[PDB]
Amino acid sequence: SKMNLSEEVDLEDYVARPDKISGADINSICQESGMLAVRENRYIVLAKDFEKAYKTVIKKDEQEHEFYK
Amino acid sequence: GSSAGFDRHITIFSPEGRLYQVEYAFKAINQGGLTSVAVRGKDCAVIVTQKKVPDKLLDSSTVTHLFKITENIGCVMTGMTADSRSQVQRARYEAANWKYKYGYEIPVDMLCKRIADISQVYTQNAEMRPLGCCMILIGIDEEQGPQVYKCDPAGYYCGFKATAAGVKQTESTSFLEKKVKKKFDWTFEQTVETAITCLSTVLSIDFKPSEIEVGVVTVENPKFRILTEAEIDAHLVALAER
Amino acid sequence: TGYDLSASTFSPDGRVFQVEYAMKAVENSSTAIGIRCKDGVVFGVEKLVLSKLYEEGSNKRLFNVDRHVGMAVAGLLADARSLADIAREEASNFRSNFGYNIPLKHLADRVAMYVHAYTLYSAVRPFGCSFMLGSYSVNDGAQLYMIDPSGVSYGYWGCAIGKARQAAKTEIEKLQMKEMTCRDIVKEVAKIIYIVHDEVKDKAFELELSWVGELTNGRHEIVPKDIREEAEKYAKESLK
Amino acid sequence: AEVKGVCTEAGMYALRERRVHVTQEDFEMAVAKVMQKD
Amino acid sequence: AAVVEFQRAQSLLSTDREASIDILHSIVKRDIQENDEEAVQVKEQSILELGSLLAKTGQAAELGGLLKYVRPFLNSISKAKAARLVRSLLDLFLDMEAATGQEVELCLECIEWAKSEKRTFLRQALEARLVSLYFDTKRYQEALHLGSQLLRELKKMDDKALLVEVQLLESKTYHALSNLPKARAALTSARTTANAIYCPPKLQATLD
Amino acid sequence: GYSFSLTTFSPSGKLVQIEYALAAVAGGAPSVGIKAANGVVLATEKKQKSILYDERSVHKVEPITKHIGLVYSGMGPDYRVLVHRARKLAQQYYLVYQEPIPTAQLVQRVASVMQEYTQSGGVRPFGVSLLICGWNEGRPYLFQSDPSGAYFAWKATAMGKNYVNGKTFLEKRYNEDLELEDAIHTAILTLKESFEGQMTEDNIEVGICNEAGFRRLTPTEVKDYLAAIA
Amino acid sequence: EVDYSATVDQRLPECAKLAKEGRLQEVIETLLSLEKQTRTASDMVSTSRILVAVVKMCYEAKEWDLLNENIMLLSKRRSQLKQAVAKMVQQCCTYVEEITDLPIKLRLIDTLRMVTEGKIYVEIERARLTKTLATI
Repeated sequence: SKMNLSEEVDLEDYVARPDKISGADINSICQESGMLAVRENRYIVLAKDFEKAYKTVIKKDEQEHEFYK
Repeated sequence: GSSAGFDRHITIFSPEGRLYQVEYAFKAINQGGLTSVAVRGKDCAVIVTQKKVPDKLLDSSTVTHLFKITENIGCVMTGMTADSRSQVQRARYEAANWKYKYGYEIPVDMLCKRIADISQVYTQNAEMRPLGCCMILIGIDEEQGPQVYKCDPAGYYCGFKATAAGVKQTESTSFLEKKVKKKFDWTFEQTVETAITCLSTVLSIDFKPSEIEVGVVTVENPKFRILTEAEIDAHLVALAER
Repeated sequence: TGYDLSASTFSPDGRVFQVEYAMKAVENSSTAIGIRCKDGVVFGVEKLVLSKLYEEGSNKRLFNVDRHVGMAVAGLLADARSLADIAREEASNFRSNFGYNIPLKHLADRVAMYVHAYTLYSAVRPFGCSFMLGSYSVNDGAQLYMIDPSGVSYGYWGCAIGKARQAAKTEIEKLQMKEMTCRDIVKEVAKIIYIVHDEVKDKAFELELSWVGELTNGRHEIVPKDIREEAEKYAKESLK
Repeated sequence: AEVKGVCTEAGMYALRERRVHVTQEDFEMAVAKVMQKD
Repeated sequence: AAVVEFQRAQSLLSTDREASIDILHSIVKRDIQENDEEAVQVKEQSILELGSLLAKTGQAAELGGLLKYVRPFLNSISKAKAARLVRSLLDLFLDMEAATGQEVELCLECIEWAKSEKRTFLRQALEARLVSLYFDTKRYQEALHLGSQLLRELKKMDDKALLVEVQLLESKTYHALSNLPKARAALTSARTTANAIYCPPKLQATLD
Repeated sequence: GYSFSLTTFSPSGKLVQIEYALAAVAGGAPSVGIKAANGVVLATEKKQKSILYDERSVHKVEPITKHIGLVYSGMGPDYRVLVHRARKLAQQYYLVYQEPIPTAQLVQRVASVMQEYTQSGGVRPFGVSLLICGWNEGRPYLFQSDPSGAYFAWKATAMGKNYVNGKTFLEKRYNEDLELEDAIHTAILTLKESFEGQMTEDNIEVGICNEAGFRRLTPTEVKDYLAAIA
Repeated sequence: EVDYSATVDQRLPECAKLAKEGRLQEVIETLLSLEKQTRTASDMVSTSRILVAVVKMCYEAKEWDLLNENIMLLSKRRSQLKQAVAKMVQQCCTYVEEITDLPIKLRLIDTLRMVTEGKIYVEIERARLTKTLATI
């Protein structure tokens, strides 16, 4: 709400993910989303910044093999 | 990560229900230091892996993780080289036995399902260790079309539109996941390009036509062929010019 | 720790240490080099004499697994001999079934799978020898394959197995093997073995030389004494 | 202890409505929170 | 065959809504052979797309009459598809706030179909909706009688989320009957049941 | 191979390895089975860690005969070994008696195989539980085969992750008069409580058994059932 | 780096003549190729001249459809230089004032205000175009 988002950003894409993340994680995702916008000399965070920020912040190694289920 | 007895030394359950020996076999896939990428298009399937020849003394024509299991089925092996060859020889035997016993070429789904079945016995019997290798088959089915199947040390197997196994499997999975989300039925050229790009973007190598092996199967020619250095150069030139 | 006492046990890092320990037995043996030149393959073994009581020819590290395939070994000699008969019986069975000399690529792939089969179960131990198989034919051409205790077989232009493998590989790289012939390479194989030999360390070695090429009509044989002594003089002269 | 926690929660519910006397509604709503929710 | 008309109806969506309505109706009135796995898929899809359009045009005779016309059709498609079909069409009519006067009639007809097909879970949702229709039509006495039967059935199966809605309807029905003691008692039960589960934000707002 | 049993009795009189095999079952994806009046439903959470997986390539609800179906919760590879054994056992029954194998007979034959790996030499127990559903003599059948080899006849049960809560959910939502379609609705609801994310037609697998036999519902069919949930 | 400079000084006048002769769709492809070499070379001044060049050709030739398509296209190129796009938009907003045809001016304004959305380096321009759009 404090960030200049674009209307193309759908926050439900990252909310619905099954990653068990904290508020600091969510703050980091949004924080890095504006990091990419700042890097590209932008002031509006598009969906691609959020997609890259989410992937970088989570960086969850699989740590679970599929044959267990 | 609790332990009780020999649950770390033989394929028996841990207190929390884990086969550590089978898990340790997965880490053996990364021992070779190579990453394999398989991408399935609308009418083709491509397996691409990096080839490393540390010294000019080694015959580069013999360093191949791409194996022609059948005339119409080919695989890319990642992990321990010795264990990989054993699976390939076994896969060739089962493919030949299927043709003899049943009269038609073995489906790709059934080929690894037997290999996954063979590798599962190693995960139940404690006298042998699981093979520290991962097998990715590609082949054109009569009806289902292009197929890509990974074949893990634990006997797990699944169909894949785009899979990868090796050191950079998780980083290459994310790249392929992003591309398939775009929902484009790639042509043969795009599928090779996205296969080469996936290995290139994750490893950051900017491949020469001597550091990657590309094997393709197409609907028009349902035969497994190893791309020549000249043929790989054509895709590398095309990728660079865009 | 218990993670290295069986070949059927993986380390938590996914490494079979029993196989790796068998690799160390090869690295404790004397150096054997093999160079694939334009028209054949030449084998050279630094054969130390452990005592003057051994006759000239004892502990032959150069075998003839077929009439067209040689074998240079390093590591446990008993395991090296056992793998020699496995190669001999593999080559014999190939001729008795398909009717032609066994391709070296298939011979290497067949013996390596036998080597690999001893790296999976606790009921057997990995073979403590690494060996090179070299062959020449008019159709297939000069081929040189090296098989390690793990069961890994790669083709080579020049290979070294033993404790001075790293030192010998640097010397092999200086060669233009793809253009020179067996006659020019036997002198080079002699020179490389003499360079990597350590006189202050274990000394009194014997130069064992063998080759297969178009000059032997695709037949593996010991280099004749006249050529072997000529290469020895050249190798000794190269040390100044 | 769960029975006791229901009582202390029933008193809380009266406070949420700024009441002084705990009603039967509060005890029932405390029962649902203590048992079913937790 | 009929699939082309579906795209033509889809193409006419950008045009007047009633213009596309004729295309979807013709498929709906189109008779079908024994199975026609392609046609029944289009016919069911057209009936769902036609009713969705009517939710904007507001034609009771075409929306209410659609449900009454297609009862023979529901014996051809799979039971899950038919149940989804009744739920979708019936929900659209009642989300349309136009009080045509027959809402309690075809909703009761739907419940009779639910009882015939032994779709219990479908019947409970319609009954809970029928109670709301009764309250909105001022059939207070009938609303309580239907709700009382529903309360016992939902209590046995521990369907608390649906239970809270029925108790609120009973609470609102008593309040409209100017019975504060019984409206508060029904509201008390709804609040207690809601406290036992997680309330979706719509249900919490209705309770509050 | 090893000729000594890897499963032994603890001092407290427990087959500790069997309990650890059951711990793997509790870590598998949830599996729910409901025996309605006119049939049995088998449902499971077939959720992949990425879209790159082909959902239809491998099925968790696999037919054994024209009237018997399997769903598991536990280790994927071990389930396929039991699927092949169940199909082989079903055939061996069929050649001798020229009659489809009864559901209770296959479970007993399959559970005997599971018991062997808890006593045989050099092998570990199967880390899966099998929910066997069938139709014989005009009556629906639902069985569960634990890793130990014990088979239980269930009116409605849940296995895998969050199975304890799913079992209690069924106690308050199952009646013997329930119909097959309501069983599918109750089965998907049972999966929903343990489910994380959203349930599409591809991330769950539903299989039903009736007088017509056992068939695995196509993703299109599961979509219609799923729409009734919401 | 590998600064092109006089390389574009040889093409640009030659491309200017061919545009007047009538060949525009072919030369923009030629300049698109030349832009790609410069953009990859990270030649700020040369790439700026090309982007400013192409919009001039589509303006003087009254190719309103091609001008708007080019403005969108050359702004969306991979790793486009931010200063070069600034010069293109600064030169393009000059054409906004000159144009008196309202529907044509509005489409160029909508196109230009879309390629300048959310970007700091062209935030002054998008403001002035927003002011220009409001007055219209």
